[PDB]
Amino acid sequence: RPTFYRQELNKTIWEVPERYQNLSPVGSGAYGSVCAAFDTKTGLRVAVKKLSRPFQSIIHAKRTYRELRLLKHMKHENVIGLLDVFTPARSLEEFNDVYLVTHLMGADLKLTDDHVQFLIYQILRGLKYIHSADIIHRDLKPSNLAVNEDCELKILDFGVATRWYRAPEIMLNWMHYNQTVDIWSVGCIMAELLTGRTLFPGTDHIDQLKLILRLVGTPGAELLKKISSESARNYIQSLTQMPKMNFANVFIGANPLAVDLLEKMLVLDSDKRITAAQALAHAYFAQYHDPDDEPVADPYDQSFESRDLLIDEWKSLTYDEVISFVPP
Ligand SMILES: Cc1ccc(NC(=O)c2ccnc(N3CCOCC3)c2)cc1-n1cnc2ccc(N3CCN(C)CC3)cc2c1=O
Repeated sequence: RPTFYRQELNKTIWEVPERYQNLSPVGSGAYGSVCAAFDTKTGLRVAVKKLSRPFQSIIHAKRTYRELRLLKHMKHENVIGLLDVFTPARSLEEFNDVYLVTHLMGADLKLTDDHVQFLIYQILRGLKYIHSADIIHRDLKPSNLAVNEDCELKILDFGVATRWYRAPEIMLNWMHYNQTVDIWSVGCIMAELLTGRTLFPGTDHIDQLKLILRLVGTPGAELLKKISSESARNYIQSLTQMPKMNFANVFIGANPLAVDLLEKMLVLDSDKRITAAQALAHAYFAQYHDPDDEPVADPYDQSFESRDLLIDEWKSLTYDEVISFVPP
């Protein structure tokens, strides 16, 4: 048991191991507030997140468990990993707080084409990894991507409007989806880095769809066959029909290989959209691609998602995961 010490900052008690020094508030993360700190063990800067009321209800309790399970699993250069997890509690009975420690993430995301190449390559390399364990991000956007001064990138979640980057199949719920919802988001981010402008800045779900269809065209007879929802089918067929634009005439003067890749990412049909692994092998990435250094994840059991448990049961499962943690 390490020695803990207490303090108050921003009208909240932080009780942390002596290992972590000089805590400094940096704002809110996903379901908690965050401080920067100094890790005396390595001499590096770290981010410490104290979760907000982790066990107040069933939903909070299961989302606390979800995040801890996920962070303990993800071990890859372009994805956030877990340095430490702790509680000041000495027993399950008095267990009420959870703190998660990671490396101190940098600032978030016109750029040079060489820069666009390296940043999109790193995002796809991280996505090949998470997708290989059937983990889907679902909220990829520039503010959820950390980049240091070396231009190294990690995918994370800090909890730009989300609707601007959302795949139509999960925003409107109109056909089956797969991991490629994240690929649509990547296409939207890449366009923005090439142009300096948000590609589809919609005001609501309806405006958003209107802006999308202006570029990709109204679904034809072949895609309409896969639209599960009758409401959505009627909607689509009632619009004034829009043709597909030539992307080359939209992204004027971009690298033609970039324009080709964008054409393969920004398709409405989820069965036809390029996957992360396929996109790594596209000619655009010739300078960076190495099929021997693009690893997959160990399998991830998420059978817990389908379970219906009491607050104290999620709490005991979370306690177990704190106890069983082993440092990298
Ligand atoms: C410490 C910590 C602990 C946990 C997490 N959790 C996740 O990143 C996360 C949660 C759920 N799913 C994730 N996946 C990523 C991979 O694809 C699948 C989904 C990631 C994040 C942090 N963290 C790290 N550094 C920060 C630096 C500054 C800041 N702040 C606050 C926000 N403002 C905007 C900038 C400075 C916050 C953090 C912050 O939260």
